Amino acid sequence: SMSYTWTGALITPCVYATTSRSASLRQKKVTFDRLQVLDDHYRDVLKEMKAKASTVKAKLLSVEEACKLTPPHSARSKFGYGAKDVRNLSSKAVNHIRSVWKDLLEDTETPIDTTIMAKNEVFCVQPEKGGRKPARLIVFPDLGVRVCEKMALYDVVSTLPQAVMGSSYGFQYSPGQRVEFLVNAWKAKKCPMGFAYDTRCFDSTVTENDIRVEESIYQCCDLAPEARQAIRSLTERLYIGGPLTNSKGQNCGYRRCRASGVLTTSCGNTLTCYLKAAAACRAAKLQDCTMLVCGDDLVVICESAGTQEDEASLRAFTEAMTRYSAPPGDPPKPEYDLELITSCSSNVSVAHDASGKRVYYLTRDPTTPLARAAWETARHTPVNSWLGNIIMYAPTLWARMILMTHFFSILLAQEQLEKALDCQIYGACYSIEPLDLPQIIQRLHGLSAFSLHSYSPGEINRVASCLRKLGVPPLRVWRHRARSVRARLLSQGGRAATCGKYLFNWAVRTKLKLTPIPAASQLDLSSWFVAGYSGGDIYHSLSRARPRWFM
Ligand SMILES: O=C(O)/C=C/c1ccc(NC(=O)C2(NC(=O)c3ccc4c(C5CCCCC5)c5n(c4c3)CC(=O)Nc3ccccc3-5)CCCC2)cc1
Repeated sequence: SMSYTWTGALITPCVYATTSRSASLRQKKVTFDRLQVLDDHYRDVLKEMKAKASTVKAKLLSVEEACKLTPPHSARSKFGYGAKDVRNLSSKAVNHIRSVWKDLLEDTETPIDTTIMAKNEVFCVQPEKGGRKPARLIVFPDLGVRVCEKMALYDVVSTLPQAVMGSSYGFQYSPGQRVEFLVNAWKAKKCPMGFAYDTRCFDSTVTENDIRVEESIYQCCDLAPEARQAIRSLTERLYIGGPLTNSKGQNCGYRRCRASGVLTTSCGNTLTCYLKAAAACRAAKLQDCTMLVCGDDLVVICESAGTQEDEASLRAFTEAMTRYSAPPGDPPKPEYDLELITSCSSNVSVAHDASGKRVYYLTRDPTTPLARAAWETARHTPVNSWLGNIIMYAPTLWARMILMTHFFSILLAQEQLEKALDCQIYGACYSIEPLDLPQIIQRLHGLSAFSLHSYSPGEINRVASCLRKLGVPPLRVWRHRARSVRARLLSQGGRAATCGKYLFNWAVRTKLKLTPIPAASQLDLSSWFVAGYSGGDIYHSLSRARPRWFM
């Protein structure tokens, strides 16, 4: 069947930002018929995944618990209420949610309406390698349906992927644990070979059978009878496909592939990618495979069989993936150094702690984080990618010297250090106070993230070249600015002094002895590196359990 069918109505609007103007180019790439042939390898992996899913017990969320997961600026319902009414448990919001739920239990077939929209994402215009990227498309149901998805499936999508995939499930790891996983897998092989597999338009490669196969896995959970019916009805009415409506309310067409804006997008994509990849590893006869899967993002670390044999087995792996309806964008390339593998737009790098001990860390090319931070500094944005980048890439030279220096001086100037901001962590929205950054970093990356030095020449040159390309002042200017930022933060005491002393310890001539922050343990990070929720409309406010008077 065709992934999409179009009426002809436009996808109307809601260095550079992507807009609805380029929607046509995206629509052309994502529209095609899918050819899928399954085999014994696929059926075997599937049964093994289901045997693991069978250990899961999922809870039905209450209306109140589902409403509390809703982002404050989540798109309003077409039924006379918004995200604020949902979060406040307004009678009108709650009544409509209960009627949407009742309708899921009673109606098993009528397709549910969705809105199709162009995503506005910032990228860096580089005329050296082609041109501009067309806008990505987002497909999502009404607010009432999104609350019902949480009730039926939040606990499933949060618990099931790790139980099924175990250590292969990428979203259970903090950046440091991901690095630890990849390094341990690499060191465990006699002669290691790794590769990243890039599926061309993954969401569009997802068939209605893949969506039913994914439901067959959810159905292995112990579920409340209403959760079991809601999952069944949501599968047939929403997940498998349905009609598309543009921002103007016009019939835009029809979808028979993965919706990017449903609660199950990340879980379904991870399970599907893993299933197809694990089966393709058997068909390719790859030896001692270790996989790391994050939605459509796949990395495979295996045992090398020789240079020519590795190239041959990768072409065979690709053939199997293609039969399973997952053909590649860029064909996969065998790598023999762990640092050369780009996965989830990131790579492993190593540095030293204050004692000369080696520390592995996750980094990436800083162009897109710097261009997005420049955009966010220029105009008010709903999400602060700069904050999420500081959190995820805290050990990096670029996040420490540039992002921390720039943003802490702006916050000092605006007197907004305590003002909570929204950022995305594995697709989920977190409301975080910049004053909590030292404690967050210590908890995720360890105390060493504040003492890292001996960065690699390759990483230093990538950062320096990027600063030059973007007209950003060089590293020595940042060191000078961080000294003043640090002195002003130290002068304020409390959490602000801790920001100065810990985040900017790299900036001083004579480096301080840093002891662990006592209040860091109080932070409730329980929901942090559990699962992926990209397009899942998930929100959390950072909380502190058991506060001591003196902190
Ligand atoms: O000794 C030497 O050899 C060099 C000395 C030297 C060179 C340039 C400066 N620049 C500045 O002072 C100013 N800009 C900056 O001090 C500046 C700060 C952050 C900047 C950023 C990002 C970096 C990440 C956080 C968000 C801001 C960008 N650009 C920045 C410029 C350059 C810019 O204007 N825009 C972009 C566009 C895309 C990406 C980055 C940038 C402020 C007043 C005058 C212009 C200062 C000193």
